Amino acid sequence: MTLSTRIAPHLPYLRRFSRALTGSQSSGDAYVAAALEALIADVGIFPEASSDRIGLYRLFCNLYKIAPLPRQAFLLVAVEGFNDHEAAEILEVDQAEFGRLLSTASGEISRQVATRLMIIEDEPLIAMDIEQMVESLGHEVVGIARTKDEALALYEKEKPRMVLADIQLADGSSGIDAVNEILHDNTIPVIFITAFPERLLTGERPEPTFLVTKPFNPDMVKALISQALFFEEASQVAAHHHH
Ligand SMILES: [Ca+2]
Repeated sequence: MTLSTRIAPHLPYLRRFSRALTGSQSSGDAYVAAALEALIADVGIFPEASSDRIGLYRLFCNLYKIAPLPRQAFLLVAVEGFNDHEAAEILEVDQAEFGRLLSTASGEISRQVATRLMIIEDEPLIAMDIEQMVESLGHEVVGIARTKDEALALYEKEKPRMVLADIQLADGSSGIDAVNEILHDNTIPVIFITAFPERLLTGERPEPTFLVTKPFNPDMVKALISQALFFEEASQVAAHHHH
């Protein structure tokens, strides 16, 4: 198999990482597309790594030099599924320096501004596991919506600051379409939940910025909430800066 076919299976997850790192689907996808066009132009730039996946993420991180280095470290382990040694190789740091980078991250990521959030999830055990993780971080669950109709009603009554939404509901209907109705009147951070993340990581049409895989490591949820609030704060500061 050639480099194109060696790396092609790893592109969806690299977009997930890129979007979590930049805070938008447009910047996330564009940084992946740029690294991909750089590789096609000169195959020799591909780093020599332990695996094709590590080499792809290493090339991305070297081209990218965007959230800070401890946030990159935590994302690689908590969201991306790399062990500490693979992530240190991706970041081009010694295992010892990565451990300190991860501690600086763990402190930042574990300290989140208390937020009121709505959960759109029909599976009771999944709904409770998200609730328990969110509460452990100091957040407040305003309620759990199981359908699109309950979600719009819960959004109007409680006005949550953030939404954690499953892709498919009790009814065949889309959780994305349900969320898109809220996003019109008010722009709030949203973290999507799906059993099939690759379907939403093509970079070929409008897709989620933040994507949790179900079932999830609770650290994946913790990390993505932290990023969403990190960019929400930067966005709010910049939007009211001239006032
Ligand atoms: Ca203002």
